[PDB]
Amino acid sequence: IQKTPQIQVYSRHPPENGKPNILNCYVTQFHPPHIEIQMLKNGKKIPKVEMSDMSFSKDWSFYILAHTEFTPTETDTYACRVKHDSMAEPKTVYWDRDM
Amino acid sequence: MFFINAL
Amino acid sequence: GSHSLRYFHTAVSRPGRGEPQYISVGYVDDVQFQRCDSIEEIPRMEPRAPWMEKERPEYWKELKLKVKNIAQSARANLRTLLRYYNQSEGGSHILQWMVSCEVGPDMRLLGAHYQAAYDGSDYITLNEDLSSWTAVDMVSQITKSRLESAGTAEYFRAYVEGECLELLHRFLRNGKEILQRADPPKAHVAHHPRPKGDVTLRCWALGFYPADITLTWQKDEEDLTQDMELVETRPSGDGTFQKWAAVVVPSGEEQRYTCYVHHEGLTEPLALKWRS
Ligand SMILES: *[C@@H]1O[C@H](CO)[C@@H](O)[C@H](O)[C@H]1NC(C)=O
Ligand code: NA
Repeated sequence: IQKTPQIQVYSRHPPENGKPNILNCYVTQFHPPHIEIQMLKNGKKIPKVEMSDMSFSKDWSFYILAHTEFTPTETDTYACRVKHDSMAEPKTVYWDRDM
Repeated sequence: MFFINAL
Repeated sequence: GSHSLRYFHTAVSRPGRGEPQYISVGYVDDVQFQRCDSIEEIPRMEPRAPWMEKERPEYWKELKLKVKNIAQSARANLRTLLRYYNQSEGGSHILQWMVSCEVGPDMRLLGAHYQAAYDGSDYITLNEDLSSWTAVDMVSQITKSRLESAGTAEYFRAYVEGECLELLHRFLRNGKEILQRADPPKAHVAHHPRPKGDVTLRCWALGFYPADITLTWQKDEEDLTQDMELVETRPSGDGTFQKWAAVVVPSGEEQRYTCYVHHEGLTEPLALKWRS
């Protein structure tokens, strides 16, 4: 089979401008397991992104968590960019402080 | 940590 | 109340450069305790939960040999499955299986599971009785026939009643503080005006363990199942989980709407409205 990733970008704790936090990119519902995940701040790749081990659910689809430290502010933009073989091109999802 | 040969 | 030891195994026949030919992750309930893999035939193991620091060196030496033997066996099985499914030699194919055992509150065994998938689809399943198998097609029927003639489920039951039970008992004891617990959700309703004059109501639940939860919106006397946007439950990264559910509603009617939260850590369903 082939299954397309679902992507969620969100903070560990409710965000407050100026206070350190953790930014999560949770990618689920994909098959096969090869996947490429990057995170970006203000248009620059973030080098220090931690990756959990990959696992899978009872329907056999895989899931993984990437995360990095961040400090939200009123102007800084954050994104997670994902590429999987089910996709012709990468997909970028921006962090939204309300979701 | 267990595996059964399918064939 | 019950507890489970669960392993999630993956083997890949032509992994990318640097990628594992074999990887497995082990959990107790919703907490990961280790990673095992084999990359270019070198086995590696890493702990992921703090109680694993209490394991003796003999645990890891035995585990290393299991990893080498399983990876070799899964590789051989991928080679046979390619032939039986009349597939070409160039592509990469995927073998997955799940192994678990389950105990009740009093640590009594309640059941176990062995289930396998090829290329993301069910292949064979061990039944409730831990003696017969369920196949999906004629290839897996051959597997079933051979397993039942050989009596091979006997040796899985011996694993369940031996090493699976031993580890679940020891991990529940050494990890009691982390594993024998329920953290209830901390829940609130957020309010977001939209450029067209209506409003988004977003019901949040944070900081709960275990992961299983239900969030529902309800209108006075009207069902909102098709109306709400519900995100898949997600890890916060600190050992707790979060989720939200949202509905779009007309300005001025926000008090017609109610969010209900159901979780193991609550005494009863929690009911929330937008406070203002
Ligand atoms: C593979 O081909 C052989 C010979 O044509 C056939 O007997 C067998 O059923 C095929 N396998 C599957 C899974 O269809
Ligand atoms: Na046998």
